[PDB]
Amino acid sequence: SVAGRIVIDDVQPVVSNGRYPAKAVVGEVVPVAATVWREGHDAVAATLVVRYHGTTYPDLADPPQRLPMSPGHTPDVFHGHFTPDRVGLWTYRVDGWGDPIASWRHNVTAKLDAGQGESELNNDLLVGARLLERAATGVPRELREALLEAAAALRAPGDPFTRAGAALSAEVSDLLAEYPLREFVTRGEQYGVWVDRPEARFSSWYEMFPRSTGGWDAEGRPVHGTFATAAEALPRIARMGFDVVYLPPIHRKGRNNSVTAAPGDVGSPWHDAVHPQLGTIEDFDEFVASARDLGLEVALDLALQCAPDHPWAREHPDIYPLNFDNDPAGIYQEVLRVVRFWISHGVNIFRVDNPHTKPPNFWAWLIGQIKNENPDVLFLSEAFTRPARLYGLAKLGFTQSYTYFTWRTSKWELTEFGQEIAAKADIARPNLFVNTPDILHESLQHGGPGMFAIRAVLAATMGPAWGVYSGYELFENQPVRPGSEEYLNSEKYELRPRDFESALARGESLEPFLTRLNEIRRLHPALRELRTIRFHHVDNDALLAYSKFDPGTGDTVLVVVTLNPFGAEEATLWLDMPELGMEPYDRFWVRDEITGEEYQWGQANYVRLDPAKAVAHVLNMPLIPADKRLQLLRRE
Amino acid sequence: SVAGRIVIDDVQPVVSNGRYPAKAVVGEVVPVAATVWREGHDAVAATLVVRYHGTTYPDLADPPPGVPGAVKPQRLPMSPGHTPDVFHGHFTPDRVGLWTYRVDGWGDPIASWRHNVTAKLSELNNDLLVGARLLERAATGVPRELREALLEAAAALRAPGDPFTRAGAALSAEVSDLLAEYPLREFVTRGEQYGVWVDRPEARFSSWYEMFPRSTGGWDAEGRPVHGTFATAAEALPRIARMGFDVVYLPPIHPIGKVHRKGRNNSVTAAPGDVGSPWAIGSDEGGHDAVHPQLGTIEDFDEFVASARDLGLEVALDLALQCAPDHPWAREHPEWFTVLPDGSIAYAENPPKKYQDIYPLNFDNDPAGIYQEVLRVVRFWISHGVNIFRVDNPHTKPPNFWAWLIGQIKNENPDVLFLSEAFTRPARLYGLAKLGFTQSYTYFTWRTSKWELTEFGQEIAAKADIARPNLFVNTPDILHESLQHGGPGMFAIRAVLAATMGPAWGVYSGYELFENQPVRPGSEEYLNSEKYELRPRDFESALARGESLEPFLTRLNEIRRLHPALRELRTIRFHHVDNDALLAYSKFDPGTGDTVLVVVTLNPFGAEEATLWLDMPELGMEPYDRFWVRDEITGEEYQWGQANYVRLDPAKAVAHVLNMPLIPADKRLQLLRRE
Ligand SMILES: OC[C@H]1O[C@H](O[C@H]2[C@H](O)[C@@H](O)[C@@H](O)O[C@@H]2CO)[C@H](O)[C@@H](O)[C@@H]1O
Repeated sequence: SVAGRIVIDDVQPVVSNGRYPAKAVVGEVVPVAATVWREGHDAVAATLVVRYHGTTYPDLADPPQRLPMSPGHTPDVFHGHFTPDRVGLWTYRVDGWGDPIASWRHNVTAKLDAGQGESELNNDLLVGARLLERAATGVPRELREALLEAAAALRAPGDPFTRAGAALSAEVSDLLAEYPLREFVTRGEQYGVWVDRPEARFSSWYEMFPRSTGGWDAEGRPVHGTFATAAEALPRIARMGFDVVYLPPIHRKGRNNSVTAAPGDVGSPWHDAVHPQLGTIEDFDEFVASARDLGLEVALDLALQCAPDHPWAREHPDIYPLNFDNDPAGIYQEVLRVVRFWISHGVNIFRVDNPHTKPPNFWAWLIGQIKNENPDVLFLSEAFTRPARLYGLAKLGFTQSYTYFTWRTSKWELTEFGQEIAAKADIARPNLFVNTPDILHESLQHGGPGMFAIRAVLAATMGPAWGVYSGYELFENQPVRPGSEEYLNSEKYELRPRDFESALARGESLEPFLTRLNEIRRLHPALRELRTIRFHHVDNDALLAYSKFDPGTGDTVLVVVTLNPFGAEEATLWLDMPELGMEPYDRFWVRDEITGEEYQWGQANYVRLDPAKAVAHVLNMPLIPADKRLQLLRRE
Repeated sequence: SVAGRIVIDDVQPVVSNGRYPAKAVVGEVVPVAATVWREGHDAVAATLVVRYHGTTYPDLADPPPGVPGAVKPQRLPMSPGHTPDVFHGHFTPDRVGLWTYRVDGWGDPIASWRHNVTAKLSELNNDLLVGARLLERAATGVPRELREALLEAAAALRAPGDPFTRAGAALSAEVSDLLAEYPLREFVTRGEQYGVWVDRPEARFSSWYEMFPRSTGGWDAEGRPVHGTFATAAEALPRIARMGFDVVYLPPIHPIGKVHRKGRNNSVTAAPGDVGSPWAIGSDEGGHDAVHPQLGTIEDFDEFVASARDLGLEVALDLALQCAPDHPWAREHPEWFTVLPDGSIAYAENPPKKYQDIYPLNFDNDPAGIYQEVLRVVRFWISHGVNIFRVDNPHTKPPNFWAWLIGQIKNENPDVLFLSEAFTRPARLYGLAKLGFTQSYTYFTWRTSKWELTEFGQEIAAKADIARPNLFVNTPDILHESLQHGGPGMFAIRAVLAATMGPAWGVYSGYELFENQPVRPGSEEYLNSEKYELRPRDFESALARGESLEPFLTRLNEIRRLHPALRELRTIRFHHVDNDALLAYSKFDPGTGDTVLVVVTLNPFGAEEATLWLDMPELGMEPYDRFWVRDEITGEEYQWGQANYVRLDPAKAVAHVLNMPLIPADKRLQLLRRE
């Protein structure tokens, strides 16, 4: 936000006055917006100055393209955009300037229309000549003639419409777009945007315990799985459309959180070594390779705690939390070594467990030290903490963040949530996990199969990043103690194998539905975007309705979802017609990616959802028109 | 907003990321707020660092090349609020100039330990020594008197003698208080330094009266008006003083141009002997540093200013930067004008307003030149005792110009104040305010509905850090259709709205006389405007006959003077009242705790009753509390609760200005709070 002959103000995207960069992915249309003004009726304009700086990640805590900007409905507010083409730091700046030809074009096309004579139009014409002559200076010598001829024409004697003809022409208009006469160019402030690989914003996660991939012996007793049986587990997870496979720690406490373990109990998985029963570093290397061949990524948990008997407890003075204060340099250097080790082992995704319990400046340093060395490493923060810290950690450079989504159950909670996630889109990318081996929500506990499908739609559509724990597809809703948020017989304390193949064959698996959800996502680029979520009024406290669009392709999707998993719910859906790139009186066609149903729709549309037939409607909304798709993206 | 071992974020008051300072006046309690956090359950705290830099006004915008011109750090505590991780502070600047606040964030180890050593509800525990270790450290930060408290406390928990209750000293009140004044601060993260330009109180709180000196002349025995002087104008002042207005604003007192002189009722050609527009500054007699010959001399004016000072009034001159075709600059410096190809100076305009009698100045051709001359002119009147300027459509002149001029003036003399008459888009309006314009003219004149006024009042309180408004009930160019049809009731309604809502309010003469005559039907311009003819008024007669708002405007000013609440802007809270043509709002002083509540009808014809719903904790109370009130309009007392029945007869009185129960000290500051 600057002040000169031209004033530039309230520029976006600015993050905490500029202490941190904005978040983006390669291919994302980043909308920019600034308040630009000057004196009098005189014309003003703005240029968006975008520059790439490479893959140099900045340390966030103490331990050239010239693109045009168009004005909008909101006076004195100009809007711009850009689509970064590679991972790295890009910087936008807003150049403000007076537009004398724009002014002249208007103030003279007015008089010459409509319909004044050569006498009263003589002066403005001769000034227009002075401008084209001035503008010509900015045009390379080989392209000038057009302008000079045009200028000499206005000063030649005759009829206003004939004189102004050349200056008003297309040839000139185009040429002036490429080389404009920009007066009093005021340079705005430089602002950063860290651009990440698309998997940072759009990715479907599947959490799986490798030890539970074991199966059973002919007797019925479970087998402790290896990286090999886990590698065998992968193709259905691949076939379900998940692209990230998150494993809990691969490095006492007994069955169902009991303080003393019975001999032969598995123990809780929660630093540069693999579990002997799982395999070797070589076995894991093979596991990672197997995942890559299926087009899957591996995500490891980076939990920074020690069991009382850890090598660090003895060497560098059921869990011990680490102390970052006594020997900062020491711990800082070892964590970095550990993380680098797995990066070297083909792991480019880390799920940082409870970051809010560890120093903010630590994360910043670690996130930075890694990202400079290799910018493709991504970090997800499992911070279920106050919003200050949650978003605070995201600003620090955490790629994605775990959200309040599981406790957002009501229509109103969900709208407030969806709206908030779209608002904080520049500072945080959310990961909506339907639940975790730590979180079994009371809604799912009583709602049954319908509930599981409802939540999966909500997460998969609303969240560009969504996740499922192993077993969600088998409707795992049995809670340990009544009212507890923990699972009965948690996979964390025992070998929990599952015959998914059987469930599917019997028809007791959400496995096919989760696939459709991922197919829909893959097909619809609108489900990738976050900022474009808009809610639409559906009159029924049990139904929820929201849209989304891709500013690049114009793809539009509308979701209509029941929150009652037992009985059917009907209502009238009222569409914000221009929001979807239309007029209120317009009528269009829609395809339901769920049922395959096709219908003519208007502003007001009757809707009915039977949780026996399908919990939601994922409509294929008419493609947003090019000119309307940037207007719709707009900030102010 | 910073990042370190402690994170400081979403700090307020920040203006355009810090490009411009926040607005304040001496005695104003400035609330500060920040989001401060750290890791885990460990204790965090914040310190507000206030530093004075003197009366050095900063240049806020990049000026053109060639254009020349010319302590004891407070550490104040920040308490947390209802909103987690948000700390709140405040400060009252005692001396006019630049002030800078910073938010220091830090870990509180004793706070942590205090909590962690409870635990007491037991043994074995010899962290009762890490506590001793802390108090011993903390003691270093305490002056060698009152450090004893801490040493005794530490030595106590270091003593083996008896239970873990030897730590009672460390946990004590005496210690807790002492540690508030001199805390043990870990990992002190210094936040961003943010400016606040503190002005003299007349910048925020002042009542203006606009008067044309030429119109103070009176009539001859034949009925024809007489052209007034600075002497007759000096005579018209005491009633303006008696009405409680402290600022007397005069339109240009400069020789009006003879060339292209506009005649009666905006007629393009003037009849012989027509007065002409005061805003067409400059004839053969003089320019912008000269007085109108018919008004008097520089000496006459000096006497006029002195007369105003003796009545406790201060003069506000109009700073209009245009020239009549016959101005001294038009002959001497045609490089300050936009000479068209045909060799003529461009005629002045402001869509839909055309000004055939003026030439607008050109700031681009010779920037250094014009910049230096405007300064000279403004300095001239400052030297003549004028410390207030009512700037004419500043939005028509360069932004960087204003910034440079306001700066160049305030460095030399920080007491000079500038009011922007910018009726333009909000971007530019507030934009100019951020640039350093002391007060701004508002959309107030067209905010008629209950909705419009609540949306307005709320907006003015929101933009309070970047702009101080001046609510003028009417101007010699603004005669609103509300006033044209509403009759005397309307006049009173608007005056209440302006005087209460706006810490700065204004009245243009003839208003106390209910002048509703508009030139053309539906036009906002006055029939027979004072700008083109000598419009004298016998105020004394009207008062006597019974057609003067003169006594009511005085009560409004008395009320204002008595109530420090009607000075503060940010504290405007609207209270729900069922009638849609009735409005209710509060205001409080964060220093004195004074509370005022206004209940005003917008229907000037018939009476309006309704049930008033109070946001009880906002008046520093609980919902089932029941208090007493004293109307400043009626004088008497009434029993009021959370819900109160109200009735307003515009025949009896258009509004109720209640003297609400004084807000309790501890509650005062929570009602001020930002987040
Ligand atoms: O040429 C002088 C010009 O003066 C008046 O215009 C004033 C306006 O009335 C005031 O409100 C002031 O703040 O701005 C204008 C300055 O030009 C007359 O209205 C106008 O006809 C006349 O030409």
